[PDB]
Amino acid sequence: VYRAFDIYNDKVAGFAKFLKRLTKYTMADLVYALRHFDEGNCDTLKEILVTYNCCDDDYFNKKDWYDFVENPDILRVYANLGERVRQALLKTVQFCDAMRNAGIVGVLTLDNQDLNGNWYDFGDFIQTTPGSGVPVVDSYYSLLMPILTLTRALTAESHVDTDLTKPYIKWDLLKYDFTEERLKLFDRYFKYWDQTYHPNCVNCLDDRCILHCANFNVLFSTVFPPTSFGPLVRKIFVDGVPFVVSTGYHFRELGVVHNQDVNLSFKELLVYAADPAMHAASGNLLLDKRTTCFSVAALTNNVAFQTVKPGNFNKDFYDFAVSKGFFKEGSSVELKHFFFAQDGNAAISDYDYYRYNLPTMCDIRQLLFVVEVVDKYFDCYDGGCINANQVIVNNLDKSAGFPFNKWGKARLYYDSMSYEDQDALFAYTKRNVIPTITQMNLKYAISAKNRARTVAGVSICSTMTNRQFHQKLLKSIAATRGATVVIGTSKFYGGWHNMLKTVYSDVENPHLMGWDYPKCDRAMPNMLRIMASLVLARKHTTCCSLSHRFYRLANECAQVLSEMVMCGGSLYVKPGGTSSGDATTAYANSVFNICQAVTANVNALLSTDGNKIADKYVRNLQHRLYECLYRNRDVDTDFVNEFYAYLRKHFSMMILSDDAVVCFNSTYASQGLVASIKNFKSVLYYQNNVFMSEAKCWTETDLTKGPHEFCSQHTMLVKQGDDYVYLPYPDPSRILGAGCFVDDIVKTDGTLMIERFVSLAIDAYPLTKHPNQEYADVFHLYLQYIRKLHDELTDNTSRYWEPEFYEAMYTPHT
Amino acid sequence: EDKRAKVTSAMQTMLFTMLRKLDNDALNNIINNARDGCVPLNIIPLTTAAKLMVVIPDYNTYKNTCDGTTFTYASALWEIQQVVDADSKIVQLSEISMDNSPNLAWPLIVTALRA
Amino acid sequence: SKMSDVKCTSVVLLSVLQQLRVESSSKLWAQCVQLHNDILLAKDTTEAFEKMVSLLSVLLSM
RNA sequence: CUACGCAGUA
RNA sequence: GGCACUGCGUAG
Ligand SMILES: [Zn+2]
Ligand SMILES: [Zn+2]
Repeated sequence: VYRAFDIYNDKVAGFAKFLKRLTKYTMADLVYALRHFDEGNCDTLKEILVTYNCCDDDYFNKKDWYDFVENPDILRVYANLGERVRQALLKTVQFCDAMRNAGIVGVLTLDNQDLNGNWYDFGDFIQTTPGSGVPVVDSYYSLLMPILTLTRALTAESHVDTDLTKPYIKWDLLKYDFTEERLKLFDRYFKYWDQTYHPNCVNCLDDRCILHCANFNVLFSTVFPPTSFGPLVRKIFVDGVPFVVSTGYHFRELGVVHNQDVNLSFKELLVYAADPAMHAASGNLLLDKRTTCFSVAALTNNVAFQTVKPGNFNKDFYDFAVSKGFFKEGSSVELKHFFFAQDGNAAISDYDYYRYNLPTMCDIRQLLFVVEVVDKYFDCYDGGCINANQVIVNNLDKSAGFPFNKWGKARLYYDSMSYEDQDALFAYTKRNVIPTITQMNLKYAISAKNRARTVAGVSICSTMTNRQFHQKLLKSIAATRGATVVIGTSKFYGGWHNMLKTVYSDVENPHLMGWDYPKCDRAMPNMLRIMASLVLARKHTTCCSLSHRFYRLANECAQVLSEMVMCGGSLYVKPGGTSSGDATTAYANSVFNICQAVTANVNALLSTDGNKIADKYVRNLQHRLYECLYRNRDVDTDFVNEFYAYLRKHFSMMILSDDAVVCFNSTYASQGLVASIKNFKSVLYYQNNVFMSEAKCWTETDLTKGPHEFCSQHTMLVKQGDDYVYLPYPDPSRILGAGCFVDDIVKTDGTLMIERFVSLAIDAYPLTKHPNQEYADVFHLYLQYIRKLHDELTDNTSRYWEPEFYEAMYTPHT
Repeated sequence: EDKRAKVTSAMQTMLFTMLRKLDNDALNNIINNARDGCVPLNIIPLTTAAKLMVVIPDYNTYKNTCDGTTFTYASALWEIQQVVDADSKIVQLSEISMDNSPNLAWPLIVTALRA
Repeated sequence: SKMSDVKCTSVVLLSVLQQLRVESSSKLWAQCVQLHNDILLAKDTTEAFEKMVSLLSVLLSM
């Protein structure tokens, strides 16, 4: 029958299915089933789970059993395999030692170890001097890695004598340096992973070494207690009075990071205040049973509950719309976007969604090649460090974060901070780590779902330093046209048409494809955020040294990845994800999206049978991909360029931080040479730990229809100046709901109303070209209502209701 | 400049205010217990805080954790000193019962002092 | 269509309830919020009327 | 080009 | 009472 094999020879290379005591299944079957996951064909996974008593037959009759979000209990079922997997690891090491004692030079593949852990194969082995034969275990461990943390194989290391029946290990409560334990863990399990492993990423050679060591530490940090991770404090004496100040940090991925300027100055006052050490040290203990998230302290005597008010209602606009025939029974245009109110327990319930974030150990060789390829998408932009006087801030009347919001807005801090002080703080962050506290506040906005949304306001120090670090690259990305990332490209004045024409650039059999990320801001693995930060920091080869770049990465990890959440008046620890109030949320999201797409393409090309490929060039590309992925250590720039050109030709992407429109060769995807929805679903399952459903993904066959939805806009082909141009229109329900329901009563009457509707009439003009009549009448409704507002309030303003003002907004003149 | 001076004074005052709230009786002991002198932040309240706040969403968790007037947590014996509801109104220990559970405004904030 | 104006009346009812300082009580505010959200997300007109009558009775209690 | 206010998008 | 981008609005 069909069995999964990891094959590499002169003809074919890849991890693919082939037609070809000893158990029925092998470890490669488990890895393939958990990596290339399709709910339509889940048989092999089902007998794997049932045979080894991970669950019962009746379990799969439950709907959405595979989904992580819908059925978190599956995290238990997979965990039942973990110990078995752990045993395999041990046996593997023994096997390696045996080969080293027999002078055997061989390559270890997943498809030669049954699920009992035994190795039943001895082919491709060549004798050498006894005591010297070296195994090759790059592909084995690299492919096995995601299953190590999907099944939680190392949980048995949390008990005394590594025995499940025995109780937990009572680690010293004051212990924070677990380096020796990390060495022991690496020595028992990954003994023959010959690349050097540094538990503390301070001692890493470059970005790739940082990624490799962090990948190991993410797995190794699950054993240790969660109270040890976080800022390391010290009791110092200033002006003759004691203080508690953080003199380091303990990252689950970067190990122990000690500051270099530990000394025991408005800049130093900010460094002290932003530190959570002083706030948590004086705070009372907290036990918040509402969430499974670890709690730190309660900064106030009473817990605070924040409620979301119901949105106001515009009787004037609704009455006008009803008088014109809108909101009629059976109409195609209805109200589906409302202001949803929430009770006092909404904020903590939203914060509880971080339980979807899990410790994910990415495939290290695949991730390294993928970051190499993703770096090609950012070779056109330029970035570097900038001085305090070159930093541009959009608005200074926003919140300055906690605890700085007790004293003033960000304008006050930017005014008090002289340019020399800002530069001194920025140079300080390159040597030391400044942990910060970020507030989460319920957001008040239109939605079509009743789930609450929160925003993570970050402190002023993190904002300032991250701006000085990243603003040059951010403004370079936002000012580039015709690239993969379309951030900063205006949809107006023919921008949508230009973007779509760029996406359709010379694809042989073009089909459009689009997807969405479930719980993107809550379920993103820490490794992918670290890799995105490293990619955004790759522009600093000439301005920052190795130590400066590493300490900047550590600062970003401490102030984004492992934040202190000031939720409802209490301090919690964020397991991971991304902060919606971060400085580089959109760009890191774009890097992560491109990473996921490239990973899907690599998986699709490697999982192809290879022998059935009719193109010599594609087969050679696949063979070189495998030998540069799991067999080549240093970066091969020639093949990276070749594969990047291959993707750019056959897989054209338009990415805005979550929204991806892909123009792909239909024939190549059909043969399996290019990623499809199934590949993205598999990648999200085994990397992002979220099940992607077919309801949130779309595919388009005819390009004249355009993308089904990009940035919540639909695309249609219309006539302008004897030219067929692509024109985007929004949901009429969204526009009508925005008109009917305003944020506060101040926007229910007055001059401001006009401006509001004008903007809406700018966004909902294209509906006039829609074949459906109600959509076309929406814009005329808005125009007539704006005319009525002009009549009520009261020749320059006469342009507001004439259609030419909005006609000009979608012509390529400007 | 005036805003800068006022904010410097305010932040110094707030740091000092947290300082006066900080008790060295257990912090010094745990600091000297460590050989390096650095301790994780997350274990400072777990070993030096005198007051504990527990938020109870449902009666099952209340019975599991702090059913009586005195319970144990973080390897320390805590004694209940106050119980309030989501309206910040005092709720007596006898008021909390399975029969009276629908009448209570959950969640319940119970404040205890170390023993 | 009665669905639309029922939804609008439910929105204004919850707004006036909030203006009546009903959000001080946890249970009453939670019930009102759940009723209003269910009304807005409902697709049955009769169910919308039933929940709106329940919310209006809650308002009429005080 | 600057200040302010609003709208849309993630 | 968060970031980034685009577009309008009144003032030079
Ligand atoms: Zn390293
Ligand atoms: Zn730099």
